[PDB]
Amino acid sequence: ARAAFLFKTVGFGGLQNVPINDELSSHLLRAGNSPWQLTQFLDWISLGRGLATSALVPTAGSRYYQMSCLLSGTLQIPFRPNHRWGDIRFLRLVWSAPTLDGLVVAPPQVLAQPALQAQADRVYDCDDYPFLARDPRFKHRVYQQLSAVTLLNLTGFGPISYVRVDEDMWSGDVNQLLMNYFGHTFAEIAYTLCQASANRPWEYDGTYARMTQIVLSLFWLSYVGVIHQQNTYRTFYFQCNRRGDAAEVWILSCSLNHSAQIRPGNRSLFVMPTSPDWNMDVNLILSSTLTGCLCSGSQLPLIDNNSVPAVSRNIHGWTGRAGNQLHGFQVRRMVTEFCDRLRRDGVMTQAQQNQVEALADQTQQFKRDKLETWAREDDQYNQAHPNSTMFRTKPFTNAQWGRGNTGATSAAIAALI
Amino acid sequence: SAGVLVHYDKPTNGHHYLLGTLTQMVSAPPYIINATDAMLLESCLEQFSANVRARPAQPVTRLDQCYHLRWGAQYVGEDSLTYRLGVLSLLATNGYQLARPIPRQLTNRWLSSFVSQIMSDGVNETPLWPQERYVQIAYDSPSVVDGATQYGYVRKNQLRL
Amino acid sequence: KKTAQLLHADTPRLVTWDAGLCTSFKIVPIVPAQVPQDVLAYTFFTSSYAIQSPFPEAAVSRIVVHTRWASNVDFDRDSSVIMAPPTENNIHLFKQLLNTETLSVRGANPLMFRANVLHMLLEFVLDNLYLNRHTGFSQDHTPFTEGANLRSLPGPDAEKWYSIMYPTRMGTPNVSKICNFVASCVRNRVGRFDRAQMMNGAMSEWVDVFETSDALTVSIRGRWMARLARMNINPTEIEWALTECAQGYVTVTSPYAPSVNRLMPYRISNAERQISQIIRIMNIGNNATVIQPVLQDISVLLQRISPLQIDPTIISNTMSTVSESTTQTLSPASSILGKLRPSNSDFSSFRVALAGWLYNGVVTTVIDDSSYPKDGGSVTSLENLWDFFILALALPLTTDPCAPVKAFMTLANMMVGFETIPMDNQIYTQSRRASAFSTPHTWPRCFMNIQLISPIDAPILRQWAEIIHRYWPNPSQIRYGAPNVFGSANLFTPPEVLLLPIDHQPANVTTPTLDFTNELTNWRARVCELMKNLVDNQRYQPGWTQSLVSSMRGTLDKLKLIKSMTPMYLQQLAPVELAVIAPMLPFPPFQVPYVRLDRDRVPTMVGVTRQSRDTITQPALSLSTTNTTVGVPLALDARAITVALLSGKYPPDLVTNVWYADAIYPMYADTEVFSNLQRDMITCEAVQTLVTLVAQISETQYPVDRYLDWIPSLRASAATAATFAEWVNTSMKTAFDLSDMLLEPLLSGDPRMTQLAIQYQQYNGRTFNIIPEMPGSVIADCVQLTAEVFNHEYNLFGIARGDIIIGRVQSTHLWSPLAPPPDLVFDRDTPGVHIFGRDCRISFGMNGAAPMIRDETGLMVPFEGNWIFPLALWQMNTRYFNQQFDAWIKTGELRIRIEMGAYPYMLHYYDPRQYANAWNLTSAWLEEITPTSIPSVPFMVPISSDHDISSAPAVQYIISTEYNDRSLFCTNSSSPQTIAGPDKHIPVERYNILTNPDAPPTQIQLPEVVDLYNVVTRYAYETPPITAVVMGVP
Amino acid sequence: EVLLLPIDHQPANVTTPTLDFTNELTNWRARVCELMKNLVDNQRYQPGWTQSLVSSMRGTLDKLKLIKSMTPMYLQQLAPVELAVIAPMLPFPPFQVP
Amino acid sequence: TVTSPYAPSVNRLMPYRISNAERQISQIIRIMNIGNNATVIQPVLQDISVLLQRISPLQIDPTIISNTMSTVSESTTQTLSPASSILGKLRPSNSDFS
Repeated sequence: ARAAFLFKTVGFGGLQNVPINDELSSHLLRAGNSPWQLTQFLDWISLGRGLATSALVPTAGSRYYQMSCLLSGTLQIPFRPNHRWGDIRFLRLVWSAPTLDGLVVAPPQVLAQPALQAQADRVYDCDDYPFLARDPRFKHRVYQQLSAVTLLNLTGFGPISYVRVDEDMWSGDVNQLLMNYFGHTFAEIAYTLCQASANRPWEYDGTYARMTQIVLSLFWLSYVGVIHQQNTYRTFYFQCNRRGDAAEVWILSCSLNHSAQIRPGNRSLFVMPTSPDWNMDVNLILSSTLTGCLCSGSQLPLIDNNSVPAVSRNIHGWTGRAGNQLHGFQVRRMVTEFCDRLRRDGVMTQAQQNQVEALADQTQQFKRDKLETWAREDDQYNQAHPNSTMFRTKPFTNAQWGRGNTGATSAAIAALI
Repeated sequence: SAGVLVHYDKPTNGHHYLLGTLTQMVSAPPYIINATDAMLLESCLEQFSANVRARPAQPVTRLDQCYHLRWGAQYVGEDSLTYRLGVLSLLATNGYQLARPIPRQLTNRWLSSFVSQIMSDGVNETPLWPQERYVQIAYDSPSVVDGATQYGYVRKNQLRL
Repeated sequence: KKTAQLLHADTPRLVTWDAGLCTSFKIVPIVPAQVPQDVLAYTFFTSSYAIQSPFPEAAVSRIVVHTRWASNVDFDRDSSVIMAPPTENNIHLFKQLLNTETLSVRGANPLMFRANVLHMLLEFVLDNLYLNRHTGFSQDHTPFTEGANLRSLPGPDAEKWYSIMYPTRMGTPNVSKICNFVASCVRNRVGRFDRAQMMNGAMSEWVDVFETSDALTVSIRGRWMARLARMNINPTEIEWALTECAQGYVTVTSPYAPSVNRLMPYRISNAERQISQIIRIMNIGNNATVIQPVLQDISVLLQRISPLQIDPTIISNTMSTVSESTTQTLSPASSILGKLRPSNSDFSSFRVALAGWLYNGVVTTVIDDSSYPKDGGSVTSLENLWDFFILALALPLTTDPCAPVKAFMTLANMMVGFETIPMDNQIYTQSRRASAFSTPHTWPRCFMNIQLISPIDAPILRQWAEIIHRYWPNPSQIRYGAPNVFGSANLFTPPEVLLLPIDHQPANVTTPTLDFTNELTNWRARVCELMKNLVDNQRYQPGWTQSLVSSMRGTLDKLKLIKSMTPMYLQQLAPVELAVIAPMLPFPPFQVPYVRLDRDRVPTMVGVTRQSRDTITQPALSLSTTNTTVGVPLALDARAITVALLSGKYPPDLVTNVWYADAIYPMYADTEVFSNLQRDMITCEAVQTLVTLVAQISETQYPVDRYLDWIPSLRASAATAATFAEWVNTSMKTAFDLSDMLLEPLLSGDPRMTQLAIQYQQYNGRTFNIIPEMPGSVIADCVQLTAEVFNHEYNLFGIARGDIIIGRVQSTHLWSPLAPPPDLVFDRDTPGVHIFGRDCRISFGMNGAAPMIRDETGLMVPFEGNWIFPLALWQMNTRYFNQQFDAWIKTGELRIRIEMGAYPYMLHYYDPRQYANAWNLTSAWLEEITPTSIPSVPFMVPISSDHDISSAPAVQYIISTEYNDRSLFCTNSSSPQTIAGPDKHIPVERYNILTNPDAPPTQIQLPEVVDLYNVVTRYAYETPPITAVVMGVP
Repeated sequence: EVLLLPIDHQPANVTTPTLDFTNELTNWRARVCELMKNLVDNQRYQPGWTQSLVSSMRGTLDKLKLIKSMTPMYLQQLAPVELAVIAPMLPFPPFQVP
Repeated sequence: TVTSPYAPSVNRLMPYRISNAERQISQIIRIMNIGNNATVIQPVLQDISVLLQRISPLQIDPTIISNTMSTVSESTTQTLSPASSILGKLRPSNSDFS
């Protein structure tokens, strides 16, 4: 179980403010004035069947980052030491209730008065605000989404996911529930688990918690290439027909060909992508979201201070003195890792590998060009309108395009088995 | 809806919570008392007496006797008896002493007068404020729960008397 | 109507299937092709060999909107948007809303345009809420493709569907425009290219195909599928929820094997149930005739489920236990058997007292006034004694929060002339009727503290007050429901918790035998002892024999010791029955906390809010003023409740587990809750859609983006907003096939400041608020996406943007008026223009002096130059302006720019080789302008030729300020080229997935450009009923 | 050049909110409704009422308090304009004391 | 706005200008003419009210009240109710608003 409820806000990208403005905020709240957007997010990415795109939200990672920016900017009003909610405005917006249900447009007298000036990289505690401390169910319901936001905002790279292997997790009820998900895609399972988590918070060792941990382990082990049709994990695995494409689909399948031998004991790690490609990959974002929704009911091992930037260190329940390190990979090289592991196992030929690599190279070319063009447009806009100063996507640098530690994380995930 | 009480020092049979029923105490001639208010009042009087009678070489069964409110604060208003009794409980635990003798066998009229004083007009001057989160001790308070007890008490270096 | 809506509501139709094409735009041939010409031999064209072509073969082709023109559906939403070609008049689309005062059939009010477009866009969304169905494929037996798999459409005449749906399958023997385009495409992207074959010998779960479609409706149906997928649940979770709901008296099974994919959308969020509950509560307020049948239904079900039955003789026999002599005139037992008066048909009044426990937040159960003494109570009479006894037993069962004071005053009214106690004033005195004491303010101060009652003057009342204060029943709570599927609708209490005024204790034994340790018997014991005290009185006795004092105390001991199973049943079996029944109720429980004697906490008001006031945008500030109170009291019979309390009987041999297992089994086969959940989701969607659509035409407190502010709209008022909201409601109800009420509670008010919240307040001034969170809505987001796309693609919808210039232009050139040269246009910043506004005044000319009109600067100018007009100035002075200016526009050198913003248009084509003049059309348009309406703007456009033609004069009179020709497809689609007139080739950007070989197959280009060839996902999910997969053990 | 009115006037504006207590007439209606809520709230001026009726009176008063009538708006803005337009043309010109 | 074209001349005659004292004298005469006879003043008020009814865009719909309440009585057995009492006293069924 978890005893501390700390979270971290977004940091400025060299700008003078939070990188969100009025236009983007009105775009987010066009169909619902709740800052807790995690359900509406799920309706926009459309189960991951295609490349979602908007004029103001070019990608899925763009919307995820903009939700983070809005929460980080707006939650600083009720968390001031005086703990007042309806007295001032943040970018024409005010809070509806002491219980933070939604946002409305400020009344004229507050519009006349100036706005709150937020700060970068703040760390807050949920127990400080009295209305959160009073109601535990409300605190957990919002802390799920705050945990997801912290997981995005902890470092400069993409979202962080958690992988665990343990034999004693399995039980009768877990088997009974897992059989129902045969033939479903990863996105559908993620949707249903997120809705179930929203309705009722999970026990420490409930059926749903162990279920979602097993699902994450299956997805990541299939993603690396350790587990396939001919080498299963108690007959269960994930299958992709079109590896390397812009919008991959993974399907949960059952097979009786083989069962891989599993060493006893409990093992786990934290993994994350570093290349900007994660902005267009929905499975990784959903994996991080599932970890966030899990984090409310359970307590995860601490992350080492040496794998995180300076400002994000020594957070009470998140980072620690000698915790686990972060395993970072970038997408294009992992496809080569997948193909190599399959070819060594003997289930794949050289020509098939050639075709997969060619398709993945085309995909990476397209993605890199689009992201660079959008970055250029944002720079131009920031120069033209100094009173707006916004960002549509999380910033990145060129050095993030190269590979790094990919082989190490691949080896570690294969060594989890 | 009624509050939930707890002992952190040495609970009788282990960790436990007390939930009050919606009965009342009418024995006091001019005032009506809920069960939770009655428990807080009796315990705080006990701790005040134990503070005043304390001797350095004389051990006591428990170092803290006052109750703590753990749940149900939002149902209690700032003009009420429960909230003020919580403030007084925190004061007594910190080491404060009442400026009036407490008899070794209480009577109804004495309790009536005491409650009337508590509910008398005025404001709270001491810098100690209740929190359901934890029990806060001053920097220089002569208490010694913190060394011997691990759960529920937190000492603040900036909250000083 | 309201109570029928309360009992059961129409189930909306969510899941519907489409087996056609996912497209809503259509290419049509405005002008015929010139195939039998005299430069090219007819053998060139592929039309003479009868090759079916993917596109129309014509000199001009254009794109129009036609929702579901290629679809094949199993349910009809019946909200189609059908558009005629631009060579026809389309004004009827724009004159459907608020054009009820327009006289002409050919005109529409411009200030209503923004209202008509928005509703139109809503319709466009509502017709496209469908799921794409997987039909079947075949492999190509011809070399036209590389063995591709081609899809089959149900219905007649598929041989044209095959040519339409796969443009790239056509051969290329020619150098026409179509052949060049289709030769420029790639050849491996036709047909199916994904397949989720999970089980051998069954339907594949879904497929991904390349086919003709547009990106906009694909996006809409993707969002719809995503919503329905988040709503999904599986049989195992249903089994667990049903097992939890029955507390273990029902077992159902689920299968355990790999099975086909199903779609059972039933899980919703808690906020949706909150909002539905609030809407229903404001729907029911202050009406007893609405809620009484609900309690009647629940009482009947309680009798159906429960083992207890009422046997009146259990009292009668005990009453015959003692004999009284035939030498007396008054008898106690006769009084009991007369005043109790059972007939066993009043059992309902007992059950209705239990159902009321579930609804004390909106309904209050009070004892009818006639149960009290007719002229007041006197302790000397026996009837009045036993009436007090009946009331003192009956009162605790009610939910009326002022029952204790009513009992105390019922006794105090008996002692007038015997004992006295102080009161607060002269109006509410000791002789006041006890029913009058109905509010916390009427509680006397002697009742609070016992020092105000003399122990020497009124010892009986002292004892009665002590008994009431320390021996009244204690409230309790129980657990119920299964929130993992059904969620909960508890507003003020926590979910999963049901509150009771009576303490509950579970049973340890399934074969019970009589026990008196229950709280109800303990109360009756106090009551009988207190009766004995004042009967034994020597002050009461003088008119009575001593044997009568003895016989009174004897009969008080007969009823003290009656074999009553009612009290033990309520303490142990009844709470379980309530917890089992509650989750199946169509109106879920709604409660406020029970308080025993704590007067500082009795609830005094329950209020819902639906709108806000002035300059207040935050609900927490306006809820305290804008709310409306809710609640009614209900009247019960005291004698029925007392008889049921005294005379309860179990069946001779009862084993509780078997009884409840047999009783509860049938009722769990009913699935009305699964319909109620879908009803809740539709209600929330409709509310959010209403808010988003209303925000466009008027100012509101929510933050929403505004794309259509370039369309003229009127100064809306409260009436206009209500009139728009009624149309929104009608469309929403028609699409989802609902015949009962929707959004109508909101519409009895001003819809421009809507909000939903509830509160209740205590006697001491403390108030508690509930403000549900808006869950978001997919219909509103899809409508806003439609608005974003419309912002760029307005031309396909029949709307032109900008202004027009009226002026004579004559030449032989062949440019199009929808894209004129820049030198014919002028604007406000042009040097030499005159700009007019409100105060134009014409002064006539004399003796050959030219007439003049007044500028804004104050200068007066003659009728020749470049003028700028707003439309309203011509509208409000139509006849005068025509008669003054038409001659000078026709022959003179006057050119006028009319600012219109958005307008419809009509196209007229002509043969360029002959003389053409457009004056008649423009004169008709000018003369048909009225103060409140205008007709479609007429344009004259030349036809394109593929070979040499000679030139001829032409006169034009209307041109557009900017490019408005986006609805044009290719011209001369069958000839190698176009020689004269406007020239256009097939738009490459629409087919980017085929023309650009390095693009990913799933790319889209919204909102800028709508693609016309896409990748579509088609499903084959099963939608069975819940009874089919979940089976109970008989 | 002056015409006297017993009510205040404001510039005409068709979009004025219905629930606005800056208008004198709507405010007057609200004050009267709240006073009656005070009158009936405690049931001390109504002995002889056998069963409680406070919730029903409060509900009816709230319904009458928030009603969506345009008449106060019309009397504040358009009626003075109509009177001023008609006045110069009357056969019997106005005769007013203050 | 009103306009009136004309050609220049000096033999035109349009005699209509007078003073304020003459109008005041005529008004005083008209005031004395009434002489407490109500039959003199009844037509003036009646016709002005009908003209106002014609010109004004405001229109009176009593149904707005009946929908706000939304109560129906089953029979005379619903003896006492505030909403029905107020609706019965207000009488929406009558449409004379003179």
